[PDB]
Amino acid sequence: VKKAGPVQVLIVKDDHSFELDETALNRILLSEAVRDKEVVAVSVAGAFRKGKSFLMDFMLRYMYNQESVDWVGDYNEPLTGFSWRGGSERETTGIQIWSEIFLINKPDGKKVAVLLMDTQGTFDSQSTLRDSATVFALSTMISSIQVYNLSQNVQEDDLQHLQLFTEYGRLAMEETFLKPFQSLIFLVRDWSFPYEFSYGADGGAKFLEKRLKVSGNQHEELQNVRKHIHSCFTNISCFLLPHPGLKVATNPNFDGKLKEIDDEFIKNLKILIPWLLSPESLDIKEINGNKITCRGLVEYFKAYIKIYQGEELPHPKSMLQATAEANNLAAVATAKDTYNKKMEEICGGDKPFLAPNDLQTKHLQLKEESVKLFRGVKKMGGEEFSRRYLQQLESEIDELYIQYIKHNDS
Ligand SMILES: Nc1nc2c(ncn2[C@@H]2O[C@H](COP(=O)(O)OP(=O)(O)O)[C@@H](O)[C@H]2O)c(=O)[nH]1
Ligand SMILES: [Mg+2]
Repeated sequence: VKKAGPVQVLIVKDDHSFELDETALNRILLSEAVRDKEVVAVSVAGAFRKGKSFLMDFMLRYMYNQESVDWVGDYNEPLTGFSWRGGSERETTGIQIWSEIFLINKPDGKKVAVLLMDTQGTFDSQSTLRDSATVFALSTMISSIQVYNLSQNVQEDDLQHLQLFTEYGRLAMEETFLKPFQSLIFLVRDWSFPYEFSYGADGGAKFLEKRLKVSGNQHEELQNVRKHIHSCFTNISCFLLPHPGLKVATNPNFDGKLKEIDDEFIKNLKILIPWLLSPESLDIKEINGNKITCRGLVEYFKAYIKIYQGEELPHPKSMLQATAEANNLAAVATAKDTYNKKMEEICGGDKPFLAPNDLQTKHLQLKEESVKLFRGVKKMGGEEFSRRYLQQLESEIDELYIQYIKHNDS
């Protein structure tokens, strides 16, 4: 009673709560016509306004029209037909699936159910990071190709976010000799240095090599991005997509003829889409080595959500917070150290059991000297932030002093 279209299946409300739409999820992947078929699950995932819907709009044009030279459409007429682009576009965090599941014939002769999802999150604060990261983990767990839609390059935060949500994924799942996830494509959206690396998969491949080999190693432990990434996915690639031109770029709801999109962009879109979605390359989802059915998929999805709802996912700590904290603990540690070294320098060892009166005055002297030491030193927090650490130093020195009176009363 309604055309085919995009439907919200997972959303994160202001409550920071994850709202799963069971009946919507059921009505779509528990249709008898599909419920028992092996499912290929393709996901485009990224921040808001990164061009995902536009890309998936062409994906639909292909999925609906397996015919030569039309799948892209008529060079002289606008884009038309089914669309993920809804108009009054709210920024939201979650997953949309295309309501129409496609049945497609493989080279083997299998009839697979092809599932298309949009995976979206916002990254504007350490609070929304947690939510996006768990929405991206769920997406990647439930999909067989995760096309990670990035904008100009692969920035440090892009990789950090990728590790963080694969990390979240690993938590909710039991470890095996197999890799936790299948495919991952770094899709770079507005590549503008073709003279360095080419538009496309050849060129992308090369670029991702250089990027991953830097950092290089990070972050601090020997958990460097390349190893981490490669140990999570079975296949990793990267496509370099050109800029679509100013009309597409500055026009929300673009609606001009195909001809007004940049020619190099259409040309590469023409190879990218089938590169991902052609019957040959279509790739059946599997978990623990076993191919999944649309129904199987639904049960894992409900299941995975259950787990994350039960236990708490680690809250991310920002770089600025982390490095400030560290800078202050070092001040704290330096000052404690100096206090301690001098306290045994003075009072052993038992040395001369000292009048609790005399030991105390040596303690106050030394505490003051190391508290004075604790200020004067450059610290990132700002006074209000470092005050807490100053308490820390006093709290700890006192405790380190209580031990020193025992050793003395001997
Ligand atoms: N610069 C650039 N803009 C794009 C691209 N694809 C779409 N756009 C435009 O960017 C805006 C956001 O597009 P949209 O697909 O709705 O972004 P989404 O929220 O990630 O789905 C729209 O004006 C699009 O016409 C692209 O590859 N590069
Ligand atoms: Mg969108």
